[PDB]
Amino acid sequence: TCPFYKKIPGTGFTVDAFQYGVVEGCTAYFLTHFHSDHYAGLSKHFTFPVYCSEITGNLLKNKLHVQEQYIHPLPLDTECIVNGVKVVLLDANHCPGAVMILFYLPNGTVILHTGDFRADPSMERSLLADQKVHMLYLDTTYCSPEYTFPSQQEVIRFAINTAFEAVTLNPHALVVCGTYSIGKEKVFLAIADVLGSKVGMSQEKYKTLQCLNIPEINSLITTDMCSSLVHLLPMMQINFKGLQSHLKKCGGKYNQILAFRPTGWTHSNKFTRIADVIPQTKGNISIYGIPYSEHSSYLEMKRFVQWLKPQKIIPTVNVGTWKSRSTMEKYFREWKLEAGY
Ligand code: NI
Repeated sequence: TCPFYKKIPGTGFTVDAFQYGVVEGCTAYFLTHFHSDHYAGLSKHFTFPVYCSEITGNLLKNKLHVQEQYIHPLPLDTECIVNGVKVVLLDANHCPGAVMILFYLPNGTVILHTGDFRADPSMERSLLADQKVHMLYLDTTYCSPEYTFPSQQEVIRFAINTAFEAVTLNPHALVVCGTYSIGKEKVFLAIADVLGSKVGMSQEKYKTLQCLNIPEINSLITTDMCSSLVHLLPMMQINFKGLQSHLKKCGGKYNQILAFRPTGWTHSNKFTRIADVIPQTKGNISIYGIPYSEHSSYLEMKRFVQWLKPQKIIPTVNVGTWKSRSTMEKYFREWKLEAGY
Protein backbone atom coordinates (compact mmCIF):
# COMPACT_ATOMS: atom_id res chain seq x y z
CA THR A 1 0.00 0.00 0.00
CA CYS A 2 1.38 3.38 -1.19
CA PRO A 3 3.01 5.20 1.75
CA PHE A 4 1.76 8.66 2.80
CA TYR A 5 5.04 10.37 1.85
CA LYS A 6 4.39 9.41 -1.83
CA LYS A 7 1.01 11.17 -1.84
CA ILE A 8 0.31 14.87 -2.29
CA PRO A 9 -2.67 16.17 -0.13
CA GLY A 10 -5.56 17.97 -1.85
CA THR A 11 -4.74 16.50 -5.25
CA GLY A 12 -5.11 13.19 -7.08
CA PHE A 13 -1.30 13.24 -7.58
CA THR A 14 1.32 10.67 -6.49
CA VAL A 15 5.14 10.85 -6.75
CA ASP A 16 7.35 7.91 -7.63
CA ALA A 17 4.63 5.34 -6.72
CA PHE A 18 4.49 2.83 -9.59
CA GLN A 19 5.03 -0.39 -7.68
CA TYR A 20 1.69 -0.68 -5.82
CA GLY A 21 -0.91 -1.17 -8.57
CA VAL A 22 -3.66 1.40 -9.01
CA VAL A 23 -3.74 3.91 -6.16
CA GLU A 24 -7.46 4.72 -5.73
CA GLY A 25 -8.00 8.48 -6.30
CA CYS A 26 -4.73 8.98 -8.13
CA THR A 27 -5.45 10.85 -11.41
CA ALA A 28 -1.76 11.50 -12.17
CA TYR A 29 1.48 9.65 -11.48
CA PHE A 30 4.59 11.93 -11.39
CA LEU A 31 8.08 10.33 -11.89
CA THR A 32 11.02 12.46 -10.60
CA HIS A 33 13.73 10.58 -12.60
CA PHE A 34 14.80 7.43 -14.39
CA HIS A 35 16.23 5.29 -11.54
CA SER A 36 14.77 1.79 -10.93
CA ASP A 37 13.78 2.27 -7.26
CA HIS A 38 11.72 5.29 -8.30
CA TYR A 39 10.21 3.73 -11.46
CA ALA A 40 9.83 0.06 -10.27
CA GLY A 41 6.53 -1.10 -11.82
CA LEU A 42 6.20 0.90 -15.09
CA SER A 43 6.05 -1.04 -18.43
CA LYS A 44 4.41 -0.76 -21.86
CA HIS A 45 0.99 -1.48 -20.22
CA PHE A 46 0.52 1.69 -18.16
CA THR A 47 -2.65 3.51 -19.28
CA PHE A 48 -2.62 6.38 -16.78
CA PRO A 49 -0.89 9.68 -17.40
CA VAL A 50 2.73 10.00 -16.34
CA TYR A 51 4.14 13.44 -15.93
CA CYS A 52 7.91 13.74 -16.07
CA SER A 53 10.65 15.72 -17.82
CA GLU A 54 11.28 15.38 -21.62
CA ILE A 55 14.43 13.39 -20.90
CA THR A 56 12.64 11.04 -18.51
CA GLY A 57 9.99 10.66 -21.20
CA ASN A 58 12.51 9.64 -23.91
CA LEU A 59 13.70 6.90 -21.45
CA LEU A 60 10.14 5.74 -20.78
CA LYS A 61 9.33 5.46 -24.53
CA ASN A 62 12.65 3.84 -25.61
CA LYS A 63 13.84 1.76 -22.60
CA LEU A 64 10.55 0.58 -21.06
CA HIS A 65 8.35 1.17 -24.19
CA VAL A 66 5.53 3.31 -22.77
CA GLN A 67 3.05 4.65 -25.37
CA GLU A 68 3.58 8.31 -26.42
CA GLN A 69 0.00 9.37 -25.43
CA TYR A 70 0.51 8.44 -21.72
CA ILE A 71 3.79 10.25 -21.36
CA HIS A 72 3.21 13.92 -20.68
CA PRO A 73 6.62 15.54 -20.68
CA LEU A 74 6.74 19.13 -19.31
CA PRO A 75 9.37 21.84 -19.78
CA LEU A 76 11.35 23.02 -16.79
CA ASP A 77 11.02 26.50 -15.26
CA THR A 78 7.52 26.93 -16.69
CA GLU A 79 4.23 27.47 -14.88
CA CYS A 80 2.04 24.64 -16.17
CA ILE A 81 -1.53 23.66 -15.32
CA VAL A 82 -2.13 19.91 -14.56
CA ASN A 83 -5.81 19.02 -13.93
CA GLY A 84 -6.40 22.51 -12.59
CA VAL A 85 -3.36 22.51 -10.32
CA LYS A 86 -0.41 24.77 -11.08
CA VAL A 87 2.88 22.77 -11.00
CA VAL A 88 6.50 23.53 -11.89
CA LEU A 89 9.43 21.21 -12.57
CA LEU A 90 12.85 22.43 -11.51
CA ASP A 91 16.30 20.88 -12.11
CA ALA A 92 17.27 18.58 -9.26
CA ASN A 93 21.08 18.45 -10.10
CA HIS A 94 20.84 14.64 -9.76
CA CYS A 95 21.08 12.54 -12.98
CA PRO A 96 20.01 13.56 -16.49
CA GLY A 97 16.24 14.44 -16.55
CA ALA A 98 15.88 14.44 -12.76
CA VAL A 99 13.48 17.07 -11.44
CA MET A 100 12.04 18.50 -8.27
CA ILE A 101 8.30 19.45 -8.45
CA LEU A 102 6.53 22.56 -6.99
CA PHE A 103 2.80 21.92 -6.27
CA TYR A 104 0.54 25.02 -5.83
CA LEU A 105 -2.63 23.85 -4.07
CA PRO A 106 -6.07 25.53 -4.52
CA ASN A 107 -6.26 26.18 -0.74
CA GLY A 108 -2.99 28.20 -0.89
CA THR A 109 -0.55 25.62 0.47
CA VAL A 110 2.65 25.15 -1.52
CA ILE A 111 4.62 21.88 -1.49
CA LEU A 112 8.15 21.11 -2.86
CA HIS A 113 9.10 17.56 -3.55
CA THR A 114 12.85 17.24 -4.21
CA GLY A 115 12.85 13.72 -5.55
CA ASP A 116 16.61 12.84 -5.49
CA PHE A 117 18.67 16.10 -5.46
CA ARG A 118 22.05 17.60 -4.77
CA ALA A 119 21.21 20.82 -3.15
CA ASP A 120 23.03 23.82 -4.65
CA PRO A 121 23.14 27.62 -4.11
CA SER A 122 21.95 28.23 -7.73
CA MET A 123 18.55 26.81 -6.55
CA GLU A 124 18.19 29.82 -4.18
CA ARG A 125 17.86 32.12 -7.27
CA SER A 126 15.29 29.95 -9.09
CA LEU A 127 11.48 30.27 -8.98
CA LEU A 128 11.59 29.10 -5.34
CA ALA A 129 13.03 32.57 -4.48
CA ASP A 130 9.64 34.15 -5.26
CA GLN A 131 7.31 32.53 -2.65
CA LYS A 132 6.80 30.60 0.58
CA VAL A 133 6.87 26.82 0.78
CA HIS A 134 4.84 25.20 3.54
CA MET A 135 5.85 21.50 3.10
CA LEU A 136 9.10 19.84 1.97
CA TYR A 137 9.38 16.21 0.85
CA LEU A 138 13.15 15.88 1.24
CA ASP A 139 15.85 13.52 -0.07
CA THR A 140 17.48 12.47 3.17
CA THR A 141 20.07 9.96 1.74
CA TYR A 142 23.04 11.72 3.52
CA CYS A 143 21.29 13.42 6.46
CA SER A 144 24.11 12.88 9.00
CA PRO A 145 27.12 15.08 9.68
CA GLU A 146 29.68 12.31 8.92
CA TYR A 147 28.52 12.56 5.28
CA THR A 148 30.92 15.00 3.68
CA PHE A 149 32.30 14.72 0.17
CA PRO A 150 34.10 16.99 -2.34
CA SER A 151 32.57 19.16 -5.08
CA GLN A 152 31.87 17.44 -8.44
CA GLN A 153 34.28 19.90 -10.04
CA GLU A 154 37.06 18.83 -7.59
CA VAL A 155 36.49 15.24 -8.50
CA ILE A 156 36.44 15.95 -12.27
CA ARG A 157 39.83 17.71 -11.84
CA PHE A 158 41.37 14.64 -10.13
CA ALA A 159 40.10 12.33 -12.89
CA ILE A 160 41.18 14.44 -15.88
CA ASN A 161 44.66 14.62 -14.31
CA THR A 162 45.06 10.96 -13.34
CA ALA A 163 43.92 9.58 -16.71
CA PHE A 164 45.87 12.05 -18.82
CA GLU A 165 49.02 11.33 -16.75
CA ALA A 166 49.01 7.57 -17.26
CA VAL A 167 48.00 7.62 -20.95
CA THR A 168 50.78 10.16 -21.67
CA LEU A 169 53.25 7.91 -19.72
CA ASN A 170 51.97 4.68 -21.32
CA PRO A 171 50.14 5.17 -24.65
CA HIS A 172 48.95 1.50 -24.69
CA ALA A 173 46.90 1.88 -21.46
CA LEU A 174 43.09 1.79 -21.48
CA VAL A 175 40.83 3.97 -19.29
CA VAL A 176 37.72 2.10 -18.04
CA CYS A 177 34.79 3.67 -16.12
CA GLY A 178 32.14 1.69 -14.15
CA THR A 179 28.36 2.34 -14.49
CA TYR A 180 24.89 0.76 -13.61
CA SER A 181 22.29 3.45 -14.20
CA ILE A 182 22.22 6.96 -15.63
CA GLY A 183 24.09 9.64 -13.70
CA LYS A 184 27.70 10.73 -13.49
CA GLU A 185 28.21 11.04 -17.28
CA LYS A 186 30.60 13.94 -16.70
CA VAL A 187 33.24 11.46 -15.35
CA PHE A 188 33.71 9.63 -18.65
CA LEU A 189 32.85 12.57 -20.84
CA ALA A 190 35.56 14.69 -19.20
CA ILE A 191 38.22 11.94 -19.36
CA ALA A 192 37.57 11.17 -23.08
CA ASP A 193 37.62 14.86 -23.81
CA VAL A 194 41.16 15.36 -22.40
CA LEU A 195 42.39 12.21 -24.22
CA GLY A 196 41.02 13.17 -27.65
CA SER A 197 38.79 10.04 -27.81
CA LYS A 198 35.14 9.05 -27.94
CA VAL A 199 33.73 6.87 -25.18
CA GLY A 200 32.97 3.31 -26.20
CA MET A 201 30.19 1.24 -24.71
CA SER A 202 27.82 -1.64 -25.30
CA GLN A 203 24.77 -1.23 -27.54
CA GLU A 204 22.27 -0.93 -24.61
CA LYS A 205 24.32 1.77 -22.88
CA TYR A 206 24.68 3.72 -26.16
CA LYS A 207 20.88 3.54 -26.47
CA THR A 208 20.32 4.87 -22.96
CA LEU A 209 22.75 7.78 -23.67
CA GLN A 210 21.21 8.76 -26.98
CA CYS A 211 17.92 9.55 -25.08
CA LEU A 212 19.48 12.25 -22.85
CA ASN A 213 19.66 15.35 -25.16
CA ILE A 214 23.36 15.84 -24.51
CA PRO A 215 24.51 18.36 -27.14
CA GLU A 216 26.97 17.05 -29.78
CA ILE A 217 26.56 13.57 -28.31
CA ASN A 218 27.18 11.92 -31.72
CA SER A 219 30.74 13.33 -31.60
CA LEU A 220 31.34 11.97 -28.06
CA ILE A 221 30.19 8.31 -28.00
CA THR A 222 30.48 5.17 -30.10
CA THR A 223 29.68 1.41 -30.04
CA ASP A 224 33.00 0.63 -31.77
CA MET A 225 35.30 -0.57 -28.91
CA CYS A 226 38.42 -1.00 -31.07
CA SER A 227 38.32 2.68 -32.06
CA SER A 228 38.20 4.04 -28.46
CA LEU A 229 40.52 4.37 -25.45
CA VAL A 230 37.87 5.24 -22.84
CA HIS A 231 35.57 2.24 -22.28
CA LEU A 232 32.43 1.88 -20.08
CA LEU A 233 31.56 -1.42 -18.32
CA PRO A 234 28.86 -2.77 -15.94
CA MET A 235 29.72 -1.80 -12.36
CA MET A 236 29.40 -5.52 -11.41
CA GLN A 237 32.20 -6.20 -13.91
CA ILE A 238 34.71 -3.61 -12.42
CA ASN A 239 37.03 -5.98 -10.48
CA PHE A 240 40.17 -8.03 -11.18
CA LYS A 241 38.51 -11.26 -12.40
CA GLY A 242 36.17 -9.28 -14.72
CA LEU A 243 38.78 -6.71 -15.84
CA GLN A 244 41.35 -9.40 -16.71
CA SER A 245 38.53 -11.08 -18.65
CA HIS A 246 37.77 -7.81 -20.46
CA LEU A 247 41.51 -7.18 -21.07
CA LYS A 248 41.56 -10.53 -22.92
CA LYS A 249 38.74 -9.43 -25.26
CA CYS A 250 40.60 -6.38 -26.54
CA GLY A 251 43.13 -8.78 -28.12
CA GLY A 252 46.57 -7.41 -27.23
CA LYS A 253 45.70 -3.78 -28.05
CA TYR A 254 46.29 -2.46 -24.52
CA ASN A 255 48.79 -3.63 -21.86
CA GLN A 256 47.24 -1.83 -18.83
CA ILE A 257 43.73 -0.86 -17.65
CA LEU A 258 43.16 2.16 -15.40
CA ALA A 259 39.61 2.06 -14.02
CA PHE A 260 37.49 4.53 -12.07
CA ARG A 261 34.59 3.45 -9.85
CA PRO A 262 32.44 6.50 -9.23
CA THR A 263 30.86 5.81 -5.84
CA GLY A 264 28.86 7.88 -3.37
CA TRP A 265 30.07 7.96 0.22
CA THR A 266 32.26 5.21 1.66
CA HIS A 267 33.88 5.13 5.13
CA SER A 268 37.26 6.13 3.61
CA ASN A 269 35.69 9.66 3.18
CA LYS A 270 36.02 9.96 6.98
CA PHE A 271 39.87 9.90 6.96
CA THR A 272 41.19 10.57 3.40
CA ARG A 273 40.98 13.66 1.09
CA ILE A 274 40.47 13.58 -2.74
CA ALA A 275 44.05 14.68 -3.58
CA ASP A 276 45.32 11.78 -1.37
CA VAL A 277 43.44 8.92 -3.14
CA ILE A 278 44.92 5.52 -4.10
CA PRO A 279 43.77 2.37 -6.04
CA GLN A 280 43.82 -1.36 -5.30
CA THR A 281 46.36 -3.17 -7.54
CA LYS A 282 46.55 -6.83 -8.71
CA GLY A 283 49.23 -6.69 -11.40
CA ASN A 284 48.56 -4.33 -14.35
CA ILE A 285 44.92 -3.41 -13.35
CA SER A 286 44.41 -0.29 -11.10
CA ILE A 287 40.90 0.37 -9.69
CA TYR A 288 40.18 3.89 -8.33
CA GLY A 289 37.16 4.56 -6.13
CA ILE A 290 36.13 8.22 -6.56
CA PRO A 291 33.33 9.80 -4.52
CA TYR A 292 31.39 11.66 -7.19
CA SER A 293 28.00 12.21 -5.51
CA GLU A 294 24.71 13.15 -7.06
CA HIS A 295 23.02 13.57 -3.58
CA SER A 296 23.34 16.52 -1.09
CA SER A 297 26.18 16.37 1.53
CA TYR A 298 24.96 17.08 5.10
CA LEU A 299 26.15 20.69 4.85
CA GLU A 300 24.55 21.24 1.44
CA MET A 301 21.23 19.81 2.62
CA LYS A 302 21.44 21.83 5.82
CA ARG A 303 21.94 25.14 4.02
CA PHE A 304 19.13 24.52 1.47
CA VAL A 305 16.56 23.69 4.21
CA GLN A 306 17.75 26.67 6.34
CA TRP A 307 17.18 29.00 3.39
CA LEU A 308 13.77 27.42 2.57
CA LYS A 309 12.41 27.54 6.14
CA PRO A 310 9.69 24.95 5.43
CA GLN A 311 6.91 24.83 8.04
CA LYS A 312 7.07 21.02 7.81
CA ILE A 313 9.57 18.36 6.48
CA ILE A 314 8.68 14.83 5.27
CA PRO A 315 11.64 12.44 4.76
CA THR A 316 11.61 10.27 1.61
CA VAL A 317 14.87 8.28 2.27
CA ASN A 318 15.90 6.10 5.25
CA VAL A 319 12.33 6.20 6.51
CA GLY A 320 12.13 2.45 7.05
CA THR A 321 13.35 2.22 10.70
CA TRP A 322 12.36 4.09 13.86
CA LYS A 323 15.97 4.94 14.72
CA SER A 324 16.66 6.65 11.38
CA ARG A 325 13.40 8.59 11.53
CA SER A 326 14.17 9.73 15.09
CA THR A 327 17.81 10.72 14.28
CA MET A 328 16.59 12.80 11.33
CA GLU A 329 13.92 14.77 13.30
CA LYS A 330 16.65 15.81 15.77
CA TYR A 331 18.70 17.38 12.98
CA PHE A 332 15.54 19.10 11.64
CA ARG A 333 14.90 20.59 15.15
CA GLU A 334 18.56 21.87 15.45
CA TRP A 335 18.41 23.50 12.02
CA LYS A 336 15.14 25.23 12.87
CA LEU A 337 16.34 26.48 16.30
CA GLU A 338 19.66 27.69 14.81
CA ALA A 339 17.88 29.52 12.03
CA GLY A 340 14.90 30.96 13.93
CA TYR A 341 12.05 29.68 11.78
NI1 NI B 1 18.32 8.50 -7.71
